[PDB]
Amino acid sequence: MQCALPPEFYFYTKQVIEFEETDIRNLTLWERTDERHTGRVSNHAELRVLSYFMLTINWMLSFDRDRQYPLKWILSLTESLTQRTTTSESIGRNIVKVVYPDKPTSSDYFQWSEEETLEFLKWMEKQFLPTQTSMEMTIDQKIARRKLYKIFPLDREDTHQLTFIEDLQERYAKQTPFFPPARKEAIGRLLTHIASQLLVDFAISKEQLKDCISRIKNACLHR
DNA sequence: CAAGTGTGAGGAAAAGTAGTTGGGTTTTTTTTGCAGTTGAAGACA
Repeated sequence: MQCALPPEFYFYTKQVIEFEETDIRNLTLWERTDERHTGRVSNHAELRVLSYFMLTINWMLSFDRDRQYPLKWILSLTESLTQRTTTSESIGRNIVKVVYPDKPTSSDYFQWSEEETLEFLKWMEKQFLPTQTSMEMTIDQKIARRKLYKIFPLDREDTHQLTFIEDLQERYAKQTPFFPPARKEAIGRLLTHIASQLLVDFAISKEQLKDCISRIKNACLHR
């Protein structure tokens, strides 16, 4: 649902997980890494789930010999996605993007699709107040402050936006139209995007991620 | 190709403390009325 809600890909990936994903068994939380060096053994189950997820899309997409997923279909799932409002979710992911980390969302900072800009300032005027309350200062430093806020007073000197499954539905429809080198490029095009998404919620490692990716890649070819 | 010990540092933050100044008391060790009187210069036998 996160994006290319391609209903079939749920058990596609569930199946590869079925496959070599811990001998077709639900990944359990890793162990009590007692050692202080905290080696990257990648046993963090999810990290591998996302890895299988990505892989699945690439493989399945790479070899859909029957041509079940049309050339022009893959990029459509990309055009529809590349941003949009969010019945709360995407607005959230913007708020997380704003930890201004490795500059994958930094520019989103810059762009910030109009309103996204607006509902952002809304969430700042509501949840940033959870900000603070100078002490003593003869009331002085404080009063002055109060006056200043008295000054710019402001805060106002479809209910419009939509929910999550609404947005999800409408892009599933926006791809409503289902029934060589370029598609390979498009596929890589799309995978980078999800890499952005899944990586962005998490500790990324613009390569550990792929280090992780690399790992199971290796794991897999022991058929 | 690959997994596994040993381990040095980089980093964060509130309050304190620095430097540079000033403030700041502190703290501090032009006669206008009167009447008399003395001493004086001057003078004398």
